[PDB]
Amino acid sequence: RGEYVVAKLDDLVNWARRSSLWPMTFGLACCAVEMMHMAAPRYDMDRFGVVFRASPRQSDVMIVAGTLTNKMAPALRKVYDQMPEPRYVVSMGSCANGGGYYHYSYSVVRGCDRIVPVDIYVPGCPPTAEALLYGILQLQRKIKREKRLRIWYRR
Amino acid sequence: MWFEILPGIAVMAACLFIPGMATAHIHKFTNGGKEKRVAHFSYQWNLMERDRCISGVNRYHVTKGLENID
Amino acid sequence: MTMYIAFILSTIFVIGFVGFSSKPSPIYGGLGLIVSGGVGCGIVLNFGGSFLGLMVFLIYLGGMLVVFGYTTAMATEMYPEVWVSNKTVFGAFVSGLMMEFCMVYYALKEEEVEIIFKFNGLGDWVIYDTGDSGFFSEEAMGIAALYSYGTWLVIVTGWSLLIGVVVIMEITRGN
Amino acid sequence: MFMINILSLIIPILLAVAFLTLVERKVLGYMQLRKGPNVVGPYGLLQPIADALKLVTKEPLRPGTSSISMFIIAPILGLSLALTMWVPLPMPYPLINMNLGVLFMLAMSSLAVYSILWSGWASNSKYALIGALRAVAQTISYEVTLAIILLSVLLMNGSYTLSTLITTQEHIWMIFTSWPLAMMWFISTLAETNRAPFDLTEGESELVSGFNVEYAAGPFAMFFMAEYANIIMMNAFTAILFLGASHDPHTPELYTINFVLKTLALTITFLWIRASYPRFRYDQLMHLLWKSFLPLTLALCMWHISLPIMTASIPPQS
Amino acid sequence: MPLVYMNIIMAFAIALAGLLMYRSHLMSSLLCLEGMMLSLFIMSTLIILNTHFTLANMMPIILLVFAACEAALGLSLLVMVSNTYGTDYVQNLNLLQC
Amino acid sequence: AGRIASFLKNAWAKEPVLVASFAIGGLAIILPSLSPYTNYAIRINRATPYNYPVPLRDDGNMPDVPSHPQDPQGPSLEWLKNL
Amino acid sequence: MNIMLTLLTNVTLASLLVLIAFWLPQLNAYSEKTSPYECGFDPMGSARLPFSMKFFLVAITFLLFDLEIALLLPLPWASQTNNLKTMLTMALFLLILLAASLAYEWTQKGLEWAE
Amino acid sequence: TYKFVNMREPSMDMKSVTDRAAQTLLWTELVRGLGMTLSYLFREPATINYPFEKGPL
Ligand SMILES: COC1=C(OC)C(=O)C(C/C=C(\C)CC/C=C(\C)CC/C=C(/C)CC/C=C(/C)CC/C=C(\C)CC/C=C(\C)CC/C=C(\C)CC/C=C(\C)CC/C=C(\C)CCC=C(C)C)=C(C)C1=O
Ligand code: SF4
Repeated sequence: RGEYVVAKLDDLVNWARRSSLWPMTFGLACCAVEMMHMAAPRYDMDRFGVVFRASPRQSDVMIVAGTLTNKMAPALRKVYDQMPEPRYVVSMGSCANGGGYYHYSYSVVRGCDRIVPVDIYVPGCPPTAEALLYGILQLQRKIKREKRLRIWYRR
Repeated sequence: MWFEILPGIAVMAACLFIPGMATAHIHKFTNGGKEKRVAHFSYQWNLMERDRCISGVNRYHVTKGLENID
Repeated sequence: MTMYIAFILSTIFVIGFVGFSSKPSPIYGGLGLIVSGGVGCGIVLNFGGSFLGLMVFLIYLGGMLVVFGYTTAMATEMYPEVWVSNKTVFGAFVSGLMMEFCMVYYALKEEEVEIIFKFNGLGDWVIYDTGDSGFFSEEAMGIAALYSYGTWLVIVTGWSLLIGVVVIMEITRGN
Repeated sequence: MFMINILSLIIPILLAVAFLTLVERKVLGYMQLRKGPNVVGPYGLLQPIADALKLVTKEPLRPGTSSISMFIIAPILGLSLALTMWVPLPMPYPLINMNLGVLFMLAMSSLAVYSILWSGWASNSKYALIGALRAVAQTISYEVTLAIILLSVLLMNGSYTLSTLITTQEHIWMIFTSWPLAMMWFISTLAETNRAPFDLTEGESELVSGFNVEYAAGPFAMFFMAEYANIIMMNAFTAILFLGASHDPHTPELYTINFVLKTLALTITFLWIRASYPRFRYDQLMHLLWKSFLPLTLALCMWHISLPIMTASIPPQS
Repeated sequence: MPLVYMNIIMAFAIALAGLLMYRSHLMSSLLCLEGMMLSLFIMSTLIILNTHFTLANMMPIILLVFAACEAALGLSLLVMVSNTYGTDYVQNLNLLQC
Repeated sequence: AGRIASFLKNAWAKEPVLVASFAIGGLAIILPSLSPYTNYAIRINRATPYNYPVPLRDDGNMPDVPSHPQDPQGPSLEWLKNL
Repeated sequence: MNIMLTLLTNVTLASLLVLIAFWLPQLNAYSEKTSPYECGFDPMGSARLPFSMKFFLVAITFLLFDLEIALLLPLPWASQTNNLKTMLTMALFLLILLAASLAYEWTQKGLEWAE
Repeated sequence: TYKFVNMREPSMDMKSVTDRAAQTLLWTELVRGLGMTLSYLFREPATINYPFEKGPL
């Protein structure tokens, strides 16, 4: 059946996507320190296929770790627009989610959402390195439930 | 532990083993068992060409011993 | 089709020769030389010159590398040219391709070309000679005799290249 | 039976680099107390396939300021050069019995650098041109030592034929007669392939990219697979040239097993040094070769021209 | 005198023509200069190999030894003309008209 | 002695590579004249028969030239076997 | 034959991988995804203006030194001669001038990289 | 109470200079760095199997 063939093919692509996420570190504030602890051998982010890779031309997901200051807000959008785009954005910490501690400041945007679309939200201040691992695991589940080929077959 | 590293080597070592075995066996298969004659100099090539003419079947590796003459 | 690769290889040599002689941007000129240089190595290899073929391959590649390594260093144009770019380079280019393609047509259709010298099309496989080479390649022993029969050439070449490093620093030093 | 032979080389080669990326992280992790990929398949035995399949399905894009033609051909240059270079390697019997196999590999390996800056120049990026200009003078200066080291060692061969190394080091490993040249040969191989005492070509710490600046799924995969293939060979070339092995003419499989083992051990050392040393600054890596490697290089050369003459051990030319 | 001789002789002519028509670049000019060297090296190699002039097989080598020696001289001269005048188009060095 | 020994020791400390390279470079030139096997290397190269030993017509009065390859007279290279 | 077939197969294999590289992954691109990468903020306008490096002197001596290695390449077949004394003297002679050129290049600033 | 971290002057005797020269040519501190990376390779990785092995709180 055509639907079955597109079903297996979609799963193959989705497996290839979720099993290789290459974060482009936007290390901004104390949320970045905890994320490096995820890369530390205690949790070993690398072991899940997900390994840190620079050059957003060669990265799949953004991990917004820290406050997003209005001065650098154009930089966040520019590095987001340059990713080969099967692409997702992970927001770490209360500050990146909706402003957090500095929600009422004059120079902190109330959440990274106002600049970029945001996938799974990671709450914390900072979210423990284990909590982020759960977040990345959630994105892998979200990638697993992608029906890109099924929608194309039913267009 | 470190022994978990070995599966990474094994699937590579076998893969790297194939070109050595394939080339060695293909030469033997395509030359009737004997290794492919190497001609680094014109004199070696002259022997090979005379082998092709003498064999009759236009095969250099097909060799005729004493029984060809009588 | 495998009749004789000498003309086919030499043709790409000329077309590559046409390229950088049309004055592109210098970096694209390096590519035009390299294809001619690489296929030129192929021509000499086909003629038995195995060592000399790879010899011009290794030296030139290093030679032209520092060539277009220099062009991007201080000879680059803020808006570089290309094979199409300006009509002058476009005109200089297409002139070369139509020229050579005319001569080969003039070459392969009567086989009695008489431009400057005489050129008759009968096959470069013909000029080969029948005979063995013993257990040594003739070219390798010829260039090996440089240290036995060419002690005079070694002296003048070695001294000139040593002077070559002196001039290069002396010219480039300045002030 | 030649297309089968060629495809019995291309597929194993691309699969060798394929799982070298797995034995990289799984070795790098274990040396930094991590565990490496062990999720995708058992012990990570499927991670590179997951990596590769993603890197041929995620959106590729040429830079807006790129030069399309040179941008596309550079991955062609890198991959074809890497594959074509394995051709004269004398695993028992070489695939192509070149009379001048050594000179061939020197010439094409000197060509694998046209890919790196044609990619850099066409990308029209500030980090691209910097990385391109870093790499070219890096390789060619390291190439002068590469040529002389090969010549000095091969003076005991009597020829440039790769097959004769089997005969040359039949009883004694070549390293025991040229170990001083072996050290600089290994360092230069670390430098031509841009591993990480001198990975400044990538320069991720200071140049973020440079192997592949805006290069994406396909072209990034090539420029990776074109340099990891060089990693395996430059140790296979080191293995064949210095650490010979017994070769029974009737059972070549023993030599292939031994030859593969030496390449595997050498490749691990390439990964081993990669996570044990800092990054050489540009002037340092140039100073190391032009001011310390070359003086020893020429001196040991003169030794190896004279050595066969004083000991009456001129090797046979044939 | 087969057609391969025509190809490289006619090639050298375009190297001569290419050099003698400086359009806007010293670097591209030097390219045509080293271009000439290919045809001379290639033709010379074909000659002494065809004729089995074994002792003369060194001549293409000595050509190359003195080949890059000029090539180095050209770029070194190109270094200063571009350094102190900015670019390498051969038109801005006409101060010696008087 | 004092001037030379101080210089060699000082160079052995600051620039070990240069004093090293100048050593092997120095030895690479002066032993080959001293060593006695250089003449053997010439003899081995001379004794190698790349070309045919073209026969020379026997008009008599050539006692030293052999008539058969197994004849005792002629250049014998049994020294190669011993060496 | 054998060498050209191998050369052909490699370039077809490489080109096919490019073709599936740029066509199998479909594209949803715009003018901001094609912008040159400059670690975030806007580039000031560069990557084609004269970027003058400093190792030009040693870059060009490599070309001179690469010619030395071309001259001394035929050494393996040079040892198979009947006059090694002349061959040894000349072979060391080229090495000496190669060492001499490097030494004189060294002493006069030379390998030092301009500031 | 202060301590001078880097005020070590190497000895100039014939023994010490050779060891430094031996260290230079025959790369030793580089081998010591290599030799210790091998030591960590054979050790016990500290990775915890998330989410089957959650961290200690
Ligand atoms: C600073 O330092 C740095 C480095 O290091 C010094 C680095 O390393 C790295 C790299 C980073 C890391 C290692 C970190 C982790 C990242 C990764 C692991 C990235 C992984 C990247 C990959 C590319 C994945 C690689 C993995 C795999 C599994 C690749 C697998 C390969 C394949 C799927 C393809 C294999 C080949 C195939 C299938 C070939 C098939 C061929 C055929 C069918 C035949 C083709 C040929 C023919 C038919 C010929 C006949 C045809 C003819 C004649 C046609 C004729 C036509 C005419 C017109 C005439 C970085 C960034 C770095 O910063
Ligand atoms: S959410 Fe908390 S830990 Fe994260 S950046 Fe803001 S203040 Fe720092």
